[PDB]
Amino acid sequence: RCPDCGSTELVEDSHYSQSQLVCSDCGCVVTEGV
Amino acid sequence: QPMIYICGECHTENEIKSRDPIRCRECGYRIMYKKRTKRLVVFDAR
Amino acid sequence: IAQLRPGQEIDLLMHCVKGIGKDHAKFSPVATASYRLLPDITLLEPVEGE
Amino acid sequence: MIIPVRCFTCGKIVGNKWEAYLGLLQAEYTEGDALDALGLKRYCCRRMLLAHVDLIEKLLNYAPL
Amino acid sequence: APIPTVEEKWRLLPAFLKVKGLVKQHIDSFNYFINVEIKKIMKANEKVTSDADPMWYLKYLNIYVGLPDVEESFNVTRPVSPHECRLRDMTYSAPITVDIEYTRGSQRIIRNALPIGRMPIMLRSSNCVLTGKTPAEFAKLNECPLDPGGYFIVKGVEKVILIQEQLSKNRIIVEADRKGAVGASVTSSTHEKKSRTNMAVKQGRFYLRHNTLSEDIPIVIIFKAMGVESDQEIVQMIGTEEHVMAAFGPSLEECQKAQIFTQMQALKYIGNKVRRQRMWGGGPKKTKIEEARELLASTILTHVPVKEFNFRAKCIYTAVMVRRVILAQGDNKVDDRDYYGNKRLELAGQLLSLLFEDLFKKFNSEMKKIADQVIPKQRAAQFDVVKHMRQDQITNGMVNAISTGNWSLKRFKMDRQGVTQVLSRLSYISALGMMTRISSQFEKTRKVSGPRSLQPSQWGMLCPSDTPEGEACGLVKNLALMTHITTDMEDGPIVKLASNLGVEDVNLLCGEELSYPNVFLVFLNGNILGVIRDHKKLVNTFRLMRRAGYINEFVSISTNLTDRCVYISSDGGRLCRPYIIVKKQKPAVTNKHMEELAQGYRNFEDFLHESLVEYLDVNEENDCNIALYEHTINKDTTHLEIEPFTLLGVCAGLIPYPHHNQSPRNTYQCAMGKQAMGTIGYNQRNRIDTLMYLLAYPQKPMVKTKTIELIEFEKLPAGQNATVAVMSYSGYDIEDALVLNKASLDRGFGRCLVYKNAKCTLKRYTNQTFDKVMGPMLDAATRKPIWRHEILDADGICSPGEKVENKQVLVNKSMPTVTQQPQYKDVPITYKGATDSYIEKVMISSNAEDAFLIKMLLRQTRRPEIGDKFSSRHGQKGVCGLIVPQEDMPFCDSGICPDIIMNPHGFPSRMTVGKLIELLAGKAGVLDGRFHYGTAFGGSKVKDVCEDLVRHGYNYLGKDYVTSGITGEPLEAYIYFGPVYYQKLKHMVLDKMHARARGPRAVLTRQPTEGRSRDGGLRLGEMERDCLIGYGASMLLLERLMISSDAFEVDVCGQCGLLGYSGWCHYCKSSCHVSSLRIPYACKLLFQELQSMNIIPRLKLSKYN
Amino acid sequence: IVQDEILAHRLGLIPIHADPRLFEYRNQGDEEGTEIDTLQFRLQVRCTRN
RNA sequence: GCUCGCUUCG
Ligand SMILES: Nc1ncnc2c1ncn2[C@@H]1O[C@H](COP(=O)(O)OP(=O)(O)OP(=O)(O)O)C[C@H]1O
Ligand SMILES: [Zn+2]
Ligand SMILES: [Zn+2]
Ligand SMILES: [Zn+2]
Repeated sequence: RCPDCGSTELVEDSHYSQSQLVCSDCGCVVTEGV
Repeated sequence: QPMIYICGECHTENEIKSRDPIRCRECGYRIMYKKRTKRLVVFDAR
Repeated sequence: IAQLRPGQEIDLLMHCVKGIGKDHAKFSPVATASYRLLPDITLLEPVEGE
Repeated sequence: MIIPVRCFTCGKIVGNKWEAYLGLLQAEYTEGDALDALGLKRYCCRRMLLAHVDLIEKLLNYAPL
Repeated sequence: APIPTVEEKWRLLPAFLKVKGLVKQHIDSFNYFINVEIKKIMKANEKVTSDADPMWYLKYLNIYVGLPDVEESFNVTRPVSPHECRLRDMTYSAPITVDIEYTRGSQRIIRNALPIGRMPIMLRSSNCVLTGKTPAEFAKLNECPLDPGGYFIVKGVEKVILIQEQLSKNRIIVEADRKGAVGASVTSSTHEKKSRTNMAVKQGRFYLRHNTLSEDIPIVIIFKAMGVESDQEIVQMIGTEEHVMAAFGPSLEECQKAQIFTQMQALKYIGNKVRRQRMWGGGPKKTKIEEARELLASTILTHVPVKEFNFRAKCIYTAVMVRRVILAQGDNKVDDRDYYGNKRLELAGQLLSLLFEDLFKKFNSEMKKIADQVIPKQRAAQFDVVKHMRQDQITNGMVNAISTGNWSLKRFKMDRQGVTQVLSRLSYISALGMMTRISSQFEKTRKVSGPRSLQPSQWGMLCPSDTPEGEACGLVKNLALMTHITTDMEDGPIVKLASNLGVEDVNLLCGEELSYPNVFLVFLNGNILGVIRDHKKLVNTFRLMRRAGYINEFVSISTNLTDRCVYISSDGGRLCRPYIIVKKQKPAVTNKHMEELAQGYRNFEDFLHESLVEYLDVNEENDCNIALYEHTINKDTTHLEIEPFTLLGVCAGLIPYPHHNQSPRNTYQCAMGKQAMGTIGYNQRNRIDTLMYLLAYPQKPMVKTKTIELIEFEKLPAGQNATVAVMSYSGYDIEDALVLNKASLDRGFGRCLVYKNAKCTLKRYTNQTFDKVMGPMLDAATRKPIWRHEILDADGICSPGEKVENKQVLVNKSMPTVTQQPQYKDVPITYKGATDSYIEKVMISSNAEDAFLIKMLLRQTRRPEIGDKFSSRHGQKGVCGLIVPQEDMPFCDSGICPDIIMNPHGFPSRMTVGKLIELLAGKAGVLDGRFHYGTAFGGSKVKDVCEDLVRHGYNYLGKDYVTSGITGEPLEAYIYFGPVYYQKLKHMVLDKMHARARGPRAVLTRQPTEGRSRDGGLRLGEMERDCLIGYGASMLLLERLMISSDAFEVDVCGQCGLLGYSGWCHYCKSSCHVSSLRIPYACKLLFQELQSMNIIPRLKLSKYN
Repeated sequence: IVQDEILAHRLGLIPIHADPRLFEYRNQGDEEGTEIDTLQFRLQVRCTRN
């Protein structure tokens, strides 16, 4: 779940070679870096 | 769902399902290309 | 345009719009549009003989 | 691979004069007189037609067909 | 009265190319290996038996390699084409089988066809399927007819075995040491052992040094040990010159100081200096003198053979060596290593022969071990080798040695690397030039600068200009256009003819005759063949007999008058070059012979047999007189050069008028042509490689060299002819840059295609589970696949014809995590790319291991822009500085606007007059519809193209009246217009552009990665830090090297000085003195590593005030 | 065998005999095209053995 | 992802 909005729309979307699991609703970066 | 492929020498439309040994009828060649898609593609003349 | 072989097929639609040659050379209507100064050869002294 | 439609420098239509040029090669015409008869005055179109290599048939020989 | 000249003489070059030339070397070597050498290797190890249980043996009868086949089918073979091996990522090999006879239970059992391995088949070889095929049959097999071949295909990759260069074996080398002492060295190498024995003069006397001796011993003691005990005979063998005796005096005095006067005493002294090879197994039983005699007979000077413990030949050899050292101790006539007459070239044949011999010996040893372990204790069930003949040994050995490229031969103690290299498919010229490469034994790691020089011995053999610019300058070379590498001969008739020609036996006379001024020593592959008088008659008779055909044409004979030695070389690897024989100021080749050759009456072999053209070696041509042209022929001429432009190699042949340019320009042009973009072959569409560059509209050059016609480069061009105007425009072409025309690029000029490969594998694991591809994950909201899975078809594999964007999946691969229900995790093949790509084809194949291999061929169509690198076939590499419109380009009276504007300032510093000559010739040719020739040391002259220009109404110097396109006013100076063959290089700005955000870091050291494919950041090297220090920018250096790279916050305890964690010190079991501290992560790693090394750094912290 | 992008580039260089004064410039975007500011050319060629 | 080798680039 997202720590800010509590949503479950956590998508793994890499932004320019940066692995990043981020919430799809508010854009809160859950996890980043591999 | 009928999945179609093309042989490397006979060039015939062969329908094979999942987990099948890659082969072609009336021959023994083992190179199987995929047919071109039917979706519309837009190109720029630039 | 191209050369084909039996089995091959070319199917397409072409959308053409108005455009100027500055954007792309394909809109250039003239193949070669140029100008040159008119020459005027003059003889300082009368040349004769071989 | 194939003869370009437009000349690189000027832009005269040259793709339509390729096969006929080949006909002039099938005839007794040389290179220079054939290029002159085709209407190529400037040397850019002459270089375009003369230095072009016809690789489309060599590739079609390897085409699936 | 000028000497008549044969105009058609150059026609001798293509005929030579019909049977020999560029690629025939490796092909012939591989054929000789697989047809003759392999049988000899099998015969050398035909019988293998074990010591236990005698009367048991395994006898090989005959070995075959057969035709290439694939083991895909279940226990059935099938013919496979090399292109199929390229596609399926398998090897192109043929089953090595052998027929044998053995004894199972003392009853003879024979097998007529039993496979034992798989030999990778070289392309276009004798057993290759591609040989003897027509271009139509090549098209049926999806192989280019113009492909040079000669390379191996292993696991889908193309490996080429480079020609190795090494020093000749069994040759005396007189050289100076580190301290200036002029000593000698001889590396006696036989089929079994290679031993380098040296001789020094460190203290005015000669000591002999070998790896089998504890201390170097005087040479006189060795002389006394080898049979000759009288000192007078030793002195006579060394020489009778006064200075020779004066130099050898100290050695005799040192020998007389000791009590060594007989052979037994000398052998005992030598044995005292012998050390056991670490407790050799077996009872010695007083082997000291015996070990000394065995080392003298077998180990020392292996190449010099002793009939039955008769060291007469070895004594004469070491006496000649001492004499050479004495003579070299005066006038500094030190032999040089870079002289290519002492060089030998090993092709793929000899390397493969050694590798196969080693593998077969290992297989025989393994079989003998298995026999010894199985036969004496198993059961009454008689053991047979057939149940234990593993067939994967030789196959895996060959595959690994060819693929990895590192060769480790313990039987020969040879540890080589970089033997095989990936064939470069940048262009046809790239592969054609890489096929004829030669690497040096120096194996560059340091600045030698002694072999890197261009020696005059490379004349006609190796290309002088073609060399990789960089660290490998001078140590990687290319063969010439007309060259040949010799093979090994039988050496029998050579010895017979030498003995019949009056060569006196060396055993019949003493060494004093060696000191006579008219007596010349005759050698043979490093062995003393004997002595002779009037060596001119001997050399003339040997050359005439070689010309007649009774002696092999590759046997070389040379004479050294300084050392008075007649060398007869018959070993393989020597470089030879054909030359026309000249007798009495008139060449043997006439116009009638060339007419017969042109009509087809005779071939090059007929010229060889009729004593018209003969092969000359470097050592042989050292004594011969060669004339470049007919007018240069004088009274003292023995040979005539066939064609001078054959001096250049393959890559150098593309240079139009290379003799008008500078040598660094030619080197840079060769380097860039090795990277030139263009077509690869007629099968370039079905070919699927990891990276391919193709040209949209390639055009053959207008100024083509005869080498281009010979190598058929005009069929596969790698560039385009553009109307270049040499002038300065807008100041965007300051240093090497060029201005491109926008309208030209818009109409297809310079348009290029980049093909990349994306391969995925679905393999079956040990457990009965397999990798499976899921369908496109359709979105329930819109009933359509998601943006990531948009391009996927119904089977989860991307379909050709669509465009792929960044971070899109091509194959929806999911793999199990077990190796009870299987658990699959997704590992899809995402497309990493800045620009979009189009899928041309998707190939799906199945290997024998049920692993599905899927290869997608992505295509990108790129247009020349700012940053693309362009070449002009003259080393004038440039970058597109500005793209101006067509109307901004200047125009002539005819209305022609230039495509490429190049800076004139690059001409004076580089002196590239050849570029101007090529431009003029190309302009004349496109005017009169002809193809002018830029042949080296020849070609079309300037007067002819000037007349062609003046005839067509243009200026005779290329400069034309041009009006400025911008201002509309004529220019004050005429502009140099003309068609130039410009070639685009693979170096693009799109691939080289890089930008690095925070991104990922490395696990060991938390710093950005290295490569762009790894998305790494730039590195501030030591010199950048030095510059930042010199500027005095402390804060910028701190931000770059600490804040932005490896910043971290550690916890240090102020009591013990150690590193804590989470504000706690485990050492002191307290947390009151623990304080946070900023630090580079590499510094913390260093501190931890030092603590691991018992070097404990104790940090005493303090307030910043 | 001819690439799709190369085919489109070759088709773009082909001149059209249409009078440009009777058409107008296509607005920004509007890829669908209208009757006033576009033209459509269909090219469908299927090669087969004689 | 670590290592090594080749290769290019200035
Ligand atoms: N090994 C290297 N170390 C440092 N810089 C290098 C190295 N190799 C190339 N460069 C860079 O390339 C430049 C070398 O060019 P330079 O030697 O001056 O001209 P050039 O290569 O001789 O060209 P010409 O042959 O004169 O046309 C200078 C340097 O910044
Ligand atoms: Zn088929
Ligand atoms: Zn033109
Ligand atoms: Zn502490």
